[PDB]
Amino acid sequence: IETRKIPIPPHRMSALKANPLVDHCKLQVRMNIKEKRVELRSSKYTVSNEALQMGADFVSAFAMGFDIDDAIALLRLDSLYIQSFDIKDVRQTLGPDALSRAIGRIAGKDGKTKFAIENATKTRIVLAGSKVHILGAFENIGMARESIVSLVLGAQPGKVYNNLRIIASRMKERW
RNA sequence: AGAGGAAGUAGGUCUCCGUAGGUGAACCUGCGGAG
Repeated sequence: IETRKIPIPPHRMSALKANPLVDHCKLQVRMNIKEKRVELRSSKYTVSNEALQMGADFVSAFAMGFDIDDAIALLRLDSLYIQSFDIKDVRQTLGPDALSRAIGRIAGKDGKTKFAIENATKTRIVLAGSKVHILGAFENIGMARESIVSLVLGAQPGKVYNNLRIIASRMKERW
């Protein structure tokens, strides 16, 4: 019998207040968004550390910013991953124009480039300041990561998007 | 004015907060801070 307790941010608190994981994984849960913790606990009906770990990754990813749709998608697909990238990782210039300009290049007006790479490379992204979070198969995740570091490197969205699309095609192809 | 003669050129998204107004709990818009 194992339990695991996860802390949350105060951002998504009403989304958590909206309403099942006991029915999902037969795994008993307590919650308190004032101590910012949630308690996953293995009962006699939960059978696997994989069920424990995937419920943990599920709740922590919904905390880290995605919604219930891609959350239960993470719950369903076992081959489906999340990753947390900081923009303070590998840095081309030492000037502190890093946050605003690079995330302007990346997200763009009305999230057009963001949603564009989401639809073009089959992944799902959330942007939270210095921390961005990729969700997908690990190929899509690493691909989105290279697109992110190139759009902070300084290539225009046109060229990085075109290369992104063509490698999306050659990645999707079986033969 | 004259018909002739002759020649030549054709780029800040999502969420949270603090605001001001709006139709008020909420909620929307505008502004300013955080992930």
